Amino acid sequence: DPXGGGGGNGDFEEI
Amino acid sequence: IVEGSDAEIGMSPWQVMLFRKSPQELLCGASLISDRWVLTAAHCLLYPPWDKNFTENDLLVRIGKHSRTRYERNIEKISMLEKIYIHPRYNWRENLDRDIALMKLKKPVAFSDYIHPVCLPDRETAASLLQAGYKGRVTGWGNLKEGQPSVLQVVNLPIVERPVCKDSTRIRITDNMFCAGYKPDEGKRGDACEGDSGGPFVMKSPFNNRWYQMGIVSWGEGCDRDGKYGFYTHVFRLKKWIQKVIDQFGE
Amino acid sequence: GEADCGLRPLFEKKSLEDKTERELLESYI
Repeated sequence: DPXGGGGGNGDFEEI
Repeated sequence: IVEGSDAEIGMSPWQVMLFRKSPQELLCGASLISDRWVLTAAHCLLYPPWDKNFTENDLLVRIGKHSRTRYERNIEKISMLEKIYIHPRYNWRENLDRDIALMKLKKPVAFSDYIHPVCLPDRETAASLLQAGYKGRVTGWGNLKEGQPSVLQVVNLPIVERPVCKDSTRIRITDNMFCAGYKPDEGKRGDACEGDSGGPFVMKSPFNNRWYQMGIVSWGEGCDRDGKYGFYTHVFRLKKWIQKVIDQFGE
Repeated sequence: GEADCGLRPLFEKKSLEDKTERELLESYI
């Protein structure tokens, strides 16, 4: 099993 | 990170966030090695089985972070990449053998209290520290359970002797890899998990009180499983490649 | 740099220790 995605595509604040 | 705790502020100032522009999501961890150079797992960029093949334009690098999710307003630095380098012999087909890549920042980063590079091991630092029982420290914003943290997580894990490494899996382990974790008898747990990939495995030298990057979070089977271990790219064994690229392309 | 690499501004630089670094040093036997 590769580290291969923190997920989210949600709870992120605008950069 | 599983069974870790919140990082203190400025505890791991070389910690980078690999961040996709759109959708906006955390790709992987990474580490700051100088003012224009970031080190990560080649599989965070190139993994054909999953159709992953990122280019420079696809990503941002976020340095100085603590919070996973917040835009850390006068703290984090965000950068653009000039170039991506993957080890020429990286093995995505059978075992993630060499799992290492360098990213060249578009413009050098200014160091601060929250932003500082980690050292790369020399033959001597590696020889005396990469020893079974010696503990190293891993950090990242990945799953907490085989779920996403609010702040940077940290865990301290012991290096495991090769043989035990080999006997825990059916995958072929090469010299460019090492494994770390507690034994089931040991009664302490923790591991890296999905999303910690490409982050640093670090040790503090007792000789010169400096932090060294020994490993890169590569893979495992599940997270925190009894009689299983996390696998890390052995940074010292791939150092000549590293030098090579920096010397032909930067600094 | 990497001339000052591995020396954290808020810890080594001020002679402060993080909460679990001693577990590391202690394992170095």
